[PDB]
Amino acid sequence: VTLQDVLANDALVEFATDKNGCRFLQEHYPTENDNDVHQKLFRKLVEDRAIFLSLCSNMFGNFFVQRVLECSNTEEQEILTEHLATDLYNLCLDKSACRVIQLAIQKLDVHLATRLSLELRDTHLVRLSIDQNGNHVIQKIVKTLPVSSWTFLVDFFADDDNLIHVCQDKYGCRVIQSTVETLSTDQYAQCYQHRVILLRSLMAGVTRNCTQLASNEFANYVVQHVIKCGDALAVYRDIIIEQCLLQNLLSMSQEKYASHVVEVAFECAPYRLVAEMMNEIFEGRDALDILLFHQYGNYVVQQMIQTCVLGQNARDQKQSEMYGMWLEKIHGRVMRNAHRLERFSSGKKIIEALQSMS
RNA sequence: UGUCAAAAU
Repeated sequence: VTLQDVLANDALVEFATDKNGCRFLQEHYPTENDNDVHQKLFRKLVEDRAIFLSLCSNMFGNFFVQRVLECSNTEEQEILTEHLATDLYNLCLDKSACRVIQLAIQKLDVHLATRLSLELRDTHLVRLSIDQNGNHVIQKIVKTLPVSSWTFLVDFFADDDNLIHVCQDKYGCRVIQSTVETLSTDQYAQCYQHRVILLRSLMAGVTRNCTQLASNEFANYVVQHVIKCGDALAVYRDIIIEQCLLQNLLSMSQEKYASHVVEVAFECAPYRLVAEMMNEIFEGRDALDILLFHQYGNYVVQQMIQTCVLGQNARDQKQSEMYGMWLEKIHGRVMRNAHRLERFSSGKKIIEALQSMS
């Protein structure tokens, strides 16, 4: 069998819907754009829009379409962009066609992929951001294309309700993370700070709603990302710590999901905010006794122990002395209630750590 | 002793 056989029999669909036939088409498809067999196969692919869009939706057919994307020049890409734009929203939600869309985002010329990105502006973006398939399309656009192709997403997520729904979703939290990273990893090389204004418009909702976001089963991760980020998002980290966590550390160390946020905050914060957090913990049966004997706050106590142990090895010796004070206070309270703590592993681990350091 | 943590052959 050869390709002239499938061109003469008009059987492109019948091999591309088969596994072995599509692998034959992929292995023998000519890569040079001026080959006649290349052009005849391309015409048979794109001459009927319904056939093309059904081949994009196929379990085995899509791959051949993806190979046609890898070999394509600008004239072929214009036709492909028009056919994809006619059904882009359902193509993004499909298990097979979304991979064609993602490869198109990587491989098309930037104005063509910009056109496809801006086609989605008036669709249902929450539904697209929370789908198992379309989330990856949104992330591919954000991490691939320049920002002017997707600032409508920053405007969309500037609304508070939209942010909460996407951030609290299993998949949309990943979308929020990728957008914050892309807008923060850059702006450093920029001279006019265009991306950090967009990042401030995005992070205003996060700081405005971060108590509910930190208490959530999926949005907590997003709240941990900012705090764990570093100097790129350090201002927003410090805003979250001074506004949300302070005067609420006793409550959220006891919650199932927000205790991870409190733990990450003890792990990654400046000394002033750490000192204010230790002030809140040691100055409310008081708060440290509650957190030693709690199913979630015990891990917060362990994190305080670890950030005092690694904290003592510091250049400024005043901060190191305060770290020693805090660790000595924790050590004294644990040796006061060691008898009961030994009953549960919650305490065995805490003691083992306090034993490691004498 | 604590989290549902990302879609094809």
